[PDB]
Amino acid sequence: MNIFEMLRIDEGLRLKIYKDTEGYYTIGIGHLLTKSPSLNAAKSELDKAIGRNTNGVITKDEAEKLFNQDVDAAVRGILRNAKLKPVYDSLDAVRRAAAINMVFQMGETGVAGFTNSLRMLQQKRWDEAAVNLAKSRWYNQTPNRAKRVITTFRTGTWDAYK
Repeated sequence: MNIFEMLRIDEGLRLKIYKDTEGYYTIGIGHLLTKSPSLNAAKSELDKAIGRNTNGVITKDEAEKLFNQDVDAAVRGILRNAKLKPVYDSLDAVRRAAAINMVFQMGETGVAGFTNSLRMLQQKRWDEAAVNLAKSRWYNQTPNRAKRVITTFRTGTWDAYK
């Protein structure tokens, strides 16, 4: 297991424009195109991201390319974030993947407002962190995915991913 494999399980792979769990136009491996309700706007964002006129359809290679960029972006965002960086740095490699997972899904502003969970994570109070993390819109809207990510923070193992 690793962050790529973990997010591939959580996000799936779809080669045509689809709506994510929040109803937002998405493609590939959880690559959010736009929060706009306009499919044409989404198609424009897609073409811009890929560098050609796609008409809402991409290849697996193209999907994996955006995915690599997105994982890269999520990590680089964490390291540029003054609230996230020290917590991330304090973590082991398995829990670091759980942190990337969260940022990938909800964006770094979203995650940085988990102030109390973040503190508990840095103090390595794993059971307490886990309980706090579940007290969230995140958990209620995507409980199965959240439970997997939380188990990863709680245990520092990949048990929730097999």
